[PDB]
Amino acid sequence: KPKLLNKFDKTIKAELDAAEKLRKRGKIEEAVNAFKELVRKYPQSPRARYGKAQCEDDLAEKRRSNEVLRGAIETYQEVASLPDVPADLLKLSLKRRSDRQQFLGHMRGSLLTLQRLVQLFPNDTSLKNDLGVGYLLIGDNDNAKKVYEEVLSVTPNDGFAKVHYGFILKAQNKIAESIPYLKEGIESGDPGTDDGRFYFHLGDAMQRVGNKEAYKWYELGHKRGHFASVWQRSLYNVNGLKAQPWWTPKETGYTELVKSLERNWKLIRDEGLAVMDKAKGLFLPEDENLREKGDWSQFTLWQQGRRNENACKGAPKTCTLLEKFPETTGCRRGQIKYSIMHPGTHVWPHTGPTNCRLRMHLGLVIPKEGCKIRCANETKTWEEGKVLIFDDSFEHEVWQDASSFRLIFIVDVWHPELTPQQRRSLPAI
Amino acid sequence: GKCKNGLGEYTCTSLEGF
Ligand SMILES: O=C(O)CCC(=O)C(=O)O
Ligand SMILES: [Fe+3]
Repeated sequence: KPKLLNKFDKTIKAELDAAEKLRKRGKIEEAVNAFKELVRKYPQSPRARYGKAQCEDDLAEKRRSNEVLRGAIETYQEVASLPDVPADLLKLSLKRRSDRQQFLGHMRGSLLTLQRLVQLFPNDTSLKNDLGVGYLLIGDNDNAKKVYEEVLSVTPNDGFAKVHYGFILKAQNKIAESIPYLKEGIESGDPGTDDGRFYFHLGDAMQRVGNKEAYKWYELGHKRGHFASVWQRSLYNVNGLKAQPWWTPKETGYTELVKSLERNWKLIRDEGLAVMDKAKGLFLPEDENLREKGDWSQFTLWQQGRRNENACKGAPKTCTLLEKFPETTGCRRGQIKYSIMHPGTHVWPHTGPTNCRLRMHLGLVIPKEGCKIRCANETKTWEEGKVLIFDDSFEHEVWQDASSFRLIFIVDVWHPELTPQQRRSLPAI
Repeated sequence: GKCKNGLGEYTCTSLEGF
């Protein structure tokens, strides 16, 4: 290689090299000071400014400090404001700025930086691809879709753009349309396409249209390290946790919780029925595109280890009962919720995002016929007042063909083999 | 949106730096 030195910078290369050598040798504090001195003496030097930013970046890593990193992010921008900045340096500085803004969770800031990059380098397709990711990270699928449509208009066979366009189409329930983009994108082998998210959604789109090739893609995704197995396809995992579709209470160790749910199941049922009868708007329809058809709604008391205070006003005894069990109330990768499903419902085969939880189901109102749940290769039914336990990281599927409603209580627990240290440090999902 | 029950979002965790 990159050309990072402007005319003046070539005249001070000896000083610039001396400072960078300190950085490369790990003398970060000395390197910071060396580049700070260069920025003082040569305030317009783009290479000196970039060196200062790189040292602040390394220092932020050394001190694990977001504030130090915020300084680097500003200095990376200062490089771009200086006169006569070489094109290669301008791109490197603003790209790293955007990347570090994303690390900090400053997604709107990264977006503005990525927008500037595309304006400065209009023919760089990689930068537009990066802008699309910026929109995806903030949840703006509509603008991300338009970015990848622009990329595919000029480079139709860009595989990064194909898989991401396919991902967006799938999210919008354009299943058939998404398959060729996801498939051709993965097959391109372009950098960024060998990603478990695209294998996950290609196979799922294929399953939804009845394409039996789905599991060849799950097999390949497993062989390439994205899935623990063809059946267990979660992407936010702690490696090595016991992997089994169905669990007994004793196997989980959470026997006191299970005893409490089964001994007190009728109070849990009754509060759920009262909400159905007098506060039915607390049941929210499932909103993750997991239904082929039918009506399925959830009343959530806990999510991400956080109690919903207003919801617990609707099930106060159930919330009081459950507060004695932090193995569920503190499961920041699970929920506690009522789940109602009505006749004519089919839930698509799907997997949850993480192997770090197990999912308990307490039967509350179970019709005598028509309701069942498959996990992996094994299908079961619910019983009123009894707990079933499965690992939702394994593919599972549900049918409701009874002649009345089916109500269960879903209680997520931390995987029993996760230590307290792990349970405290895993990011919430 | 949150990845409550599937993997429908591009990312399922929040970004908070160090
Ligand atoms: O049967 C239900 O209400 C939900 C089934 C399910 O997909 C799950 O519990 O993860
Ligand atoms: Fe599920």
